[PDB]
Amino acid sequence: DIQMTQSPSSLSASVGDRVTITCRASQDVNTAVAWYQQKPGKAPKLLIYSADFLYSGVPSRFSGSRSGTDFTLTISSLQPEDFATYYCQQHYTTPPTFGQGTKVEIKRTVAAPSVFIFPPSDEQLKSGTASVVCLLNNFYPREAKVQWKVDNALQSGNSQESVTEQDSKDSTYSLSSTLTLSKADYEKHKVYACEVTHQGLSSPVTKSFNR
Amino acid sequence: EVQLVESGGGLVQPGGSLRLSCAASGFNIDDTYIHWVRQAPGKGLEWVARIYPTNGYTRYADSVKGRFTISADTSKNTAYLQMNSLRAEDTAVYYCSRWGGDGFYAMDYWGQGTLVTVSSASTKGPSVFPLAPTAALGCLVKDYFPEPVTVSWNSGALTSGVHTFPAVLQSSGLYSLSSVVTVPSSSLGTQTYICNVNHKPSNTKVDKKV
Amino acid sequence: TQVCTGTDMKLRLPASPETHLDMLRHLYQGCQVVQGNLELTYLPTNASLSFLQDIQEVQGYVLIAHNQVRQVPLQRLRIVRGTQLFEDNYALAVLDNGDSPGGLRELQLRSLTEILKGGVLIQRNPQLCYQDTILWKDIFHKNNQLALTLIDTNRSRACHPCSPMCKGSRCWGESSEDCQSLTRTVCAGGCARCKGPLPTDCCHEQCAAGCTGPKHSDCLACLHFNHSGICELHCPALVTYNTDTFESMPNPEGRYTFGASCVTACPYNYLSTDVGSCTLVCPLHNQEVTAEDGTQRCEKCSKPCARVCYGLGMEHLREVRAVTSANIQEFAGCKKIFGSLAFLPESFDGDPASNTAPLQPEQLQVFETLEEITGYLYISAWPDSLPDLSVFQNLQVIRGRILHNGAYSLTLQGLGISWLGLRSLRELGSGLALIHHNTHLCFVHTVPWDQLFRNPHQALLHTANRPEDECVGEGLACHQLCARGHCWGPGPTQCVNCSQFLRGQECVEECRVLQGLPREYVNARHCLPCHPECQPQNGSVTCFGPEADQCVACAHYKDPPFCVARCPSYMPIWKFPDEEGACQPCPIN
Ligand SMILES: *[C@@H]1O[C@H](CO)[C@@H](O)[C@H](O)[C@H]1NC(C)=O
Repeated sequence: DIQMTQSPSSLSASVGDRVTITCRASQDVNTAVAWYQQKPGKAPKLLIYSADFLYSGVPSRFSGSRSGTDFTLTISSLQPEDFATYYCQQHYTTPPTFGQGTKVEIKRTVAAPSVFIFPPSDEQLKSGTASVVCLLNNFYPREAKVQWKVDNALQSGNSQESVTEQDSKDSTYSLSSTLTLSKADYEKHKVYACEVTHQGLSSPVTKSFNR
Repeated sequence: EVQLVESGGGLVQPGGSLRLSCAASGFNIDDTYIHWVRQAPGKGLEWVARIYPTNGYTRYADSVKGRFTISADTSKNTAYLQMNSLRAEDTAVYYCSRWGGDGFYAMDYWGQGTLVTVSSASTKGPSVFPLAPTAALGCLVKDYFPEPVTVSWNSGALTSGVHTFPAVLQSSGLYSLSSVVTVPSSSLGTQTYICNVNHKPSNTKVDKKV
Repeated sequence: TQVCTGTDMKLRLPASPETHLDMLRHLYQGCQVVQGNLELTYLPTNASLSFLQDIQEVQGYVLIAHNQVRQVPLQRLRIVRGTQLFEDNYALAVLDNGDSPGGLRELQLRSLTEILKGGVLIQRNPQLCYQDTILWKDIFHKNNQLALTLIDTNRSRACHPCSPMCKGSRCWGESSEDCQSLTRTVCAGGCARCKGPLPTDCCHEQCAAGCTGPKHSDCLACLHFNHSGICELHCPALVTYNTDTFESMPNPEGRYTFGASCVTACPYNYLSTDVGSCTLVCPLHNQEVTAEDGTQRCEKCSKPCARVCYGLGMEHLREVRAVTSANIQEFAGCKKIFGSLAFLPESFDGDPASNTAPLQPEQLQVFETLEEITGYLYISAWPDSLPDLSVFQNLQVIRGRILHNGAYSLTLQGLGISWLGLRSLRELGSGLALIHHNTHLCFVHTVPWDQLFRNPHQALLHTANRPEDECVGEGLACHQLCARGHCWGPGPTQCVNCSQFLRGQECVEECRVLQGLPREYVNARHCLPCHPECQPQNGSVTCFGPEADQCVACAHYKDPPFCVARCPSYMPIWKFPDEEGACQPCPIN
């Protein structure tokens, strides 16, 4: 049983930059090495077979090289569509074994999010639950901090966030934060504020509605 | 044109059985080997099993030996993964892939995966709510199990500027995501905007207007 | 044991008179309910028939004929149902028992108080007494009382009177307990059966033969079904319907019909039905299905039923006496035969009218795919050129749902074979095995017949084969490697179990793991060949499995992961050998 140890487990490089992914075999695996690309929720796709041969249909900015037990995938001109997890594989012995993968994220210019807030819909409010929703749209970088203040009162652990995976053409993110209260707790107050700090807004941005 | 389509995944109780099927098309499985590769949520690829349908010879990974069995029907041009004695750790997207040919032992073609979910909990359909309104609007799909749900906009005619969010599991044990789209605000009131939510684990469909 | 099948030889002579009586003993010992015909024939004067003590019910008919024995002990037989009838007329037939002189003296059927269908035929019994005396009409069921009654009273001896105990002078013998008990002509009102002349003596409607009380739990016999002590008109259904929605739901109290009984599960070797019955053949729009455990059910064909191979006594072969050159083709390709196979002398004499040659020994190879026979296997002729029964090497089960003469699932007689060779046969589902008068047949003692049988009413009856002392003396014993000394013939391909290893079907001491060519690996005690591209190893194993990627080292080149003879020469592939032996792709596109 031969192991493939991949490094690094994640990297952040800019558009047009030269990216090197390394994968080391535990023994001699000769040239029986393949590199696959996988985008989220999608089947992996063959990029390189037999260590340094480019599979047909794949852009020529993808190369593979070999140095003993060291196998190197190179992307010579990183494009936004190259956001993916990349996997190495040995098929010198049975069983074939994959590497742990390398997540590639594109680093781009700062982008300010567009903030939107939606109040709970009548339909849902008659069912005893109320979910306020906040949305940051098309921002970079990753990290923002949203907090809720009902009537300028901070909240804790009544709220969840979900972040989309990086957009394949402009390299930004979108974020959702949805606060959950029940009918009663929701009726008790008037103004609902969802507010976030991000590296692209000089001032932390306030969006809120009055019930 | 080479193609592989898996089917048979879904929800199963711990200890229970399940059998996935890989329908190959555009090629004969007798000419090459067929693999099952799986991926737990947020994790890497794990090779699981291989078969040579010419003679039915099989090979398995340690993590599944004695429980999973791979087989092939060459007349139906299909392969099968029979998973017995399932555990919560087996929860994963199961992929079926082939080797390219006689002297080509990289996995060139893959099906797009069927997700197997191992959990004692039971199926419940979504509640769909509207997120009412350059403007933004959407749908909040709320409290379902298990995954997946697929959301489209205007039966697929509207795609640009849509964000369907990764589902979040809440403390109740149910999931809920949100699907959004940005439009030019000259267009609301003139144009229908209708989200198509599909949760086939419960055979639930909702077209919810905003 | 309480239930046993009967026989179906009628008045035909036993082919093995030396083993006829132990056949009857094995059949009826401990049996209380005969689910068929009770046929007692050709029994000598000194025959010990104690094994009939416990018979209470006969579902078919009783045939007692051509005996010299002076008494058959059936004092406990209470009811004859007559679902079948001798000569299509008689539930009881006593014939030609005679000629101190031999022959039946008394019937002594002192519990026989019900014949549901059929009449009584008593003829040519010179020593028989008191049969003219029974009021047969009390015994017949009300719906069977114009049943024929042909009773010969000619005798060769005088009879003592009935016991003074019998006040109607009606008796089954001269003893005081041989008086006939009347159960129907005596009854108050219009009851079918009673225990006495008062109406409190009357028997429940569901009783046959009589009662010890008025409840449906005091019957001496059930007119329809014995539901755990309660006589009832039908068994509880397997499904009940929700009174509001009429959806099916499984009835926890449901039972299967089995003869005149309601039972929780069909007994071994019977088929369950959706209709809730236990049968030996499926309904017509149905197919057999076998479960994890070995259970077999008759479930309705969801679509047109696929073709099946039928044996003799079944469908288009229903009237066919024997396998011949005219019908051998009928068995081409069959794994499972629904019916039986009989090889008679006429099997090997052709029909010159149609210029049909006799059945040739090569044609019998048609049976080499045969794995199951639902009926019986009867062989009374076999080509002298054939050492054994090896065209049946792959026969696994003879179920015996149909038995020759109603008794034997496996019969071999008058053959020239020298051993059996049924190396795969591991179950006789029911019936007896009769092997007799095969002069050269050895390797009968060497078969573990008890592991083939499934119920204790089964045994091997064997006589006039080759004496085992000569078999031993000529060195015709099991191979050294046959475990527990069990085998079907000479040599190392005839063991029932293998003490060391198996290569193909030959037992061997070791596989070629370290020494020998082609080198092998072992899987589940089987020698299996390494891929030919594995380089054999001196001092170590050569491979771990059958495939070219399980070699310890390659004999020529390696196209990773596979040992290959040459580098190959959807993508069109062109490869060349590395200096270390590995195949690389060519760089020319
Ligand atoms: C009914 O069945 C029981 C056992 O199942 C048996 O002992 C009893 O004798 C039967 N009753 C009759 C009248 O045969």
